[PDB]
Amino acid sequence: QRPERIKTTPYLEGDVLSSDSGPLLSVFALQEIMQKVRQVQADYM
Amino acid sequence: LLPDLIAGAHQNADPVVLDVSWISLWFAFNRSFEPTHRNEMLEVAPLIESVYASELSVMKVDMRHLSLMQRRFPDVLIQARPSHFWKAVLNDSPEAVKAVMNLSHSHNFINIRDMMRWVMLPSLQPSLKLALEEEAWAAANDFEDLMLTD
Amino acid sequence: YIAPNPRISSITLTQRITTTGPFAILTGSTPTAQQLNDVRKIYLALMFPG
Amino acid sequence: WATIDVEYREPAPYVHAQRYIRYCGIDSRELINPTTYGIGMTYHCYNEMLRMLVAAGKDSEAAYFRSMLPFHMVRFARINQIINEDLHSVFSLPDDMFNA
Amino acid sequence: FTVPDVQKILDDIKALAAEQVYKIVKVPSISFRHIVMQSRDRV
Repeated sequence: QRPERIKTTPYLEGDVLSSDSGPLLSVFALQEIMQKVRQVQADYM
Repeated sequence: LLPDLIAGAHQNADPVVLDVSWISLWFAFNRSFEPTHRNEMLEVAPLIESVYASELSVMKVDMRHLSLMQRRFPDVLIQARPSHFWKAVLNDSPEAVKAVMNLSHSHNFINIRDMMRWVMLPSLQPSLKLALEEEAWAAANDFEDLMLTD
Repeated sequence: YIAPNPRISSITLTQRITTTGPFAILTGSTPTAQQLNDVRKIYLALMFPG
Repeated sequence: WATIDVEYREPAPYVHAQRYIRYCGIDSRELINPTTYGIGMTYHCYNEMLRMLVAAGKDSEAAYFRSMLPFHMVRFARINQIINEDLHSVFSLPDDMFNA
Repeated sequence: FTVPDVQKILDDIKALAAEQVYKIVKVPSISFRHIVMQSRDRV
């Protein structure tokens, strides 16, 4: 229904690899941020 | 072709590059090529050529006439875009012509400006279907004959 | 996520003769879990500039 | 390199974030009303990279990147459209901190 | 040989070359018809 998503040439058509959304990416970012600091504090006195 | 290769300009057709090994040169020098069976499509090629040209001309005429509907009827086509009528025209063309064009459009990108330039070009291949299509559009110039009005 | 068209990097002139891409060794690889997570990190960094 | 990537057009609904992001000089509306032919799409850094690669004798890689350029720019235009439209919220960073 | 997809394309074009557009008829189709009422003079 959006004119931006209309494809008329197979140049922009390709396979699908993965998917993601907001509720997954937010918790992923929080996990990575906390994991980094926990690892750093564990590796050194 | 040759002066563009020296100057390094890529604004035209780019030749295809193939890779070979060193010993292949000697092997190719010691082997000649002798044709033993000519292609089965040599005598059929002109008919295919004419069919392809006629289908391209029909598509060009259809787009040329459909390009003015947005200006003619603002109320119905207020949120229309050129890709809409492009896709509409492509949905009625034969599959073979679309495949022939897709052989090149698979790895070369085109947009609305390229094909608008293509459809404004003055060249058509006359045929029965093309002439009847042009006359059909001329007859259907007035939408009142299509039985819809405001 | 959408991959690019496979015909961009290769053209098949006939049955046996095909062009070869420079990075064919890399295009055959498949990411693991950590590499996919890093890809998600890169896109997250792109979508929020500063 | 030589492209203006942050602009201001019209007063946004949220008064603290007026900016518009334009990665690699491309705009979202080029997906609807393009301003150049398909072969003419380019920007400064990508063009200089291809010129330097050609000068260094790596022609095959230059051909690959030249073929892949429009996909790259369409991706960045989609990213611009996502940033400017969907992510506009009160939680977006205000302009002064973004500049500083 | 050749890629089978291109051979399929050429076969499809050759098949399309024989499509028949016009017709040959003895009489043209009816363009005007008449509705009859209780009158004997006007239709």
